[PDB]
Amino acid sequence: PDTSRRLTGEQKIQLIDSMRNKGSYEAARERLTATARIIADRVSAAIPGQTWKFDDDPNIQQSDRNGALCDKLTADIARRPIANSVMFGATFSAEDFKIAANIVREEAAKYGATTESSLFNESAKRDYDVQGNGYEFRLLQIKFATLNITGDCFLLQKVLDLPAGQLPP
Amino acid sequence: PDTSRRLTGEQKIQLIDSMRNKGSYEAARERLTATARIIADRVSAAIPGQTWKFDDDPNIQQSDRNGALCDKLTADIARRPIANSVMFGATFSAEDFKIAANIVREEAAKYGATTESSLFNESAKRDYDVQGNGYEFRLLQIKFATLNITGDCFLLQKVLDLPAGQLPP
Repeated sequence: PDTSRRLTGEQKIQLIDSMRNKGSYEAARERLTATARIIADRVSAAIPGQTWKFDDDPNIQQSDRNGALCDKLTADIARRPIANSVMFGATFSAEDFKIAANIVREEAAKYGATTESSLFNESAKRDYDVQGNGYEFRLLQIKFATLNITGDCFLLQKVLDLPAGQLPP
Repeated sequence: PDTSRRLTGEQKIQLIDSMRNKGSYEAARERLTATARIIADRVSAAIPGQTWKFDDDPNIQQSDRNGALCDKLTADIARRPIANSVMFGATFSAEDFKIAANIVREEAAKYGATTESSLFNESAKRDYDVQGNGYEFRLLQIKFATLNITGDCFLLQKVLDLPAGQLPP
């Protein structure tokens, strides 16, 4: 290997070690699911007759459980948590949607997610997405309304159990 | 960007900065060409009637001048120097080849290149290659004999002139 290859190898280890302080993907997924509950509860309490549940579909559950890929680490090392998907009982009107979106905004900001967008906002479809700090919170309604959250990248607890300064096998 | 992407971006800068201490590709290429001269001179002095020159072909000269790619950095940032190619006047017998190869070995070791190999060694073709520490020294003879040397990866002087801790544009 030349020097650039040797150093990049050292840097794989350093990258992992620098992420140890963040805690595990497993803890993050738990906490993000709690945050989804908080948002859904506040949304339901702000909006007359709105209800919610965690999606009970067994393959949605497995998919959320598995998480999403990190940008620069493989799935055996680190993953981005996906909070258990939230399904709302009723669709939102335009006014109620703005209320719910404000609640999502308030909670997302606590995670450093403050960059806002909407692919559309009408009877046909309503979308509110806010990202930042590697998090993404999305309230999307086409035929029915959902809340989803994906977190930043976290090392799996099995990597955290590896001594620091070592390449994971 | 997620955390892995943010950190990998930081690490590009760190990689470059950690290579500053090595000096420039331009200096390394000069020094490696001097080493090729040293080897060629010692070879010619050990072997009766052997002569050498730097290859005078203008496109060989340009190719050597341009160098080789580093493993993990682009050619606008760092390159591996290639010493001006050496062409020997006469071909080597088997005995003279072992003598010349021993001289290459002695000089290569000063650069940390000590891992030896030969793709063949006969009237038809004689090859002696020694590598290590990102260097490669090769004495190859098919129809005529050459000496080539490629060095480890070095930052271009233009990158060394950039203040440390900054991404090259």
